[PDB]
Amino acid sequence: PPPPPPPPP
Amino acid sequence: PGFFTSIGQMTDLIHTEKDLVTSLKDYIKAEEDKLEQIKKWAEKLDRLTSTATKDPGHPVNAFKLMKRLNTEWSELENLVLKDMSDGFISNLTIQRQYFPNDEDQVGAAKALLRLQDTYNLDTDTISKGNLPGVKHKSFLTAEDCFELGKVAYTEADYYHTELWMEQALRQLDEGEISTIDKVSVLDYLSYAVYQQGDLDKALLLTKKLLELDPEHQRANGNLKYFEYIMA
Repeated sequence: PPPPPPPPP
Repeated sequence: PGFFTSIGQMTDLIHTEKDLVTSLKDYIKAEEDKLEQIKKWAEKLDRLTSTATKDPGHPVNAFKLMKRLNTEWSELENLVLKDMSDGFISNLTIQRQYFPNDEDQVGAAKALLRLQDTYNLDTDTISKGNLPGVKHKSFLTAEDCFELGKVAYTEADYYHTELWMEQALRQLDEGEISTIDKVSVLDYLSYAVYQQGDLDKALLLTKKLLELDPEHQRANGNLKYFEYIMA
């Protein structure tokens, strides 16, 4: 699967 | 409650700060004077040592050398070590007791953002001192813009996070000298744009970031994510 979605910096 | 007293406080602070500048200018003169003395001293020693070394025991030279090494270098050392900032630092330390703190600074940033949201003010208008009455007066730096964007970010206002981060970047493009980490600006900006659903633009900004920091962990992961979904 892809990486997890963009996390909050 | 203590509202009107606080207005009184800010006015007092403005005059206090003027006094700090006076003190700072005194410190500068004192350091300039100390440095001019050391430069003249160094010049004399430069002449003496240069002459002595390009020469491939006489009691006059021996006396002059012993005294210079034993005595004169100690006096020079004392001057180099002499602190000229006591007066300034003492006053600043006393005055800081009455200064606003981190919570006050964040409070003011939020109040600016609230005003912006209320009157739907654009960032460039705010930043470039183009708000009425006070025309062409107080300007926000690229770092001020980044800071406001980050306050917006903590409150989950991704719309204003985007606007302020883009203003920061425009000011850099316009040639503003600044210490802000442009990678970090893009890091917050790409996420804020992503949050509002514009994947194309978020992908674009992610690629921009990776140009500047190829090893940026979060951005590299974001690219793989975008490339997976978008493709």
